[PDB]
Amino acid sequence: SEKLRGQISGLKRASLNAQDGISLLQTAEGGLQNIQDMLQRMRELAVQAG
Amino acid sequence: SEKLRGQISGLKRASLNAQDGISLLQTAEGGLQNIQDMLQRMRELAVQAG
Repeated sequence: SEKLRGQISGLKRASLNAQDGISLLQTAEGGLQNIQDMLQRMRELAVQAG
Repeated sequence: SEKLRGQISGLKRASLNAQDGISLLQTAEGGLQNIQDMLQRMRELAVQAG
């Protein structure tokens, strides 16, 4: 019984830590998408001049 | 008759002594249960950090 109860508590904790991890990657993805947006405008502006 | 009465008195004394002994073990068991209860919250808060 004690072994099972301890395992269950650990499983809750890891389960919460999963989403705790995922949020950071989502934020980084958003920032990189903004940078990607700017780069293509700079490229088109580059090909215009010439 | 003397031997039998002496033995009967001894039997009554032992009968009381048994329960007198059992109470102490019950108390110790309760205390150990409380300690075991605390240690599991310690384990859960341990897996929290990390």
